[PDB]
Amino acid sequence: EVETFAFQAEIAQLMSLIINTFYSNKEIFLRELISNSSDALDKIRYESLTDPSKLDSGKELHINLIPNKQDRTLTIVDTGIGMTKADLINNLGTIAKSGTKAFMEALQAGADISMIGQFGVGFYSAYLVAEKVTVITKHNDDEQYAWESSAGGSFTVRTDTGEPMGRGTKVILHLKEDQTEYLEERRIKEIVKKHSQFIGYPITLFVEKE
Ligand SMILES: NC(=O)c1ccc(O)cc1O
Ligand SMILES: [Cl-]
Repeated sequence: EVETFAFQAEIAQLMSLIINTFYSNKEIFLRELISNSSDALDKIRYESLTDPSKLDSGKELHINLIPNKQDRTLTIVDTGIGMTKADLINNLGTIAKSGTKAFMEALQAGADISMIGQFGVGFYSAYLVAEKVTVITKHNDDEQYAWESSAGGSFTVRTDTGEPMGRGTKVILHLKEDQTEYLEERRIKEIVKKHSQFIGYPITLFVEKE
């Protein structure tokens, strides 16, 4: 069924800082998540160079952006390497304790929240715009898992019996009520063009039934 875990104290503090700090430039969350997708896609590509069978779970390396105004969700889907259960529990495959230290040492040496990705913890920028984040992931040779957190110091992990993914990671942002601009096609397109114009994988922005 469902396992509930406490965030490490430093990660809880990172999340509080992101949620509570007054900071208007919230759109960098999308750059940060697309960058994490690109890094995951680079990892499966590198493994495939010496073991082509690594791509038996899907040959196409890409990123989909899926807005849903009914559900108030923005979903970022990649076909990258995915995460094991251990990776999910260990801060979504990050060195988040040491990265959070460096980041907060930078925020005192002048830096701003937009530089979060330089510290390896850009996933947590999702909480600039999301009240809840759900991560569905599938790594070769492991099962499909669902991570979830509304912050407040805990996350859950369960085996996902939802729609099978093949391989990769899906980040489902349940947007805050005042952050629905990130479901509008023109706003998403503007952000991708501004901050993600050189990413080396196709980024397909899905459209909705009007
Ligand atoms: N390593 C991963 O699978 C991964 C983690 C976080 C994220 O936002 C995207 C990802 O592909
Ligand atoms: Cl660490």
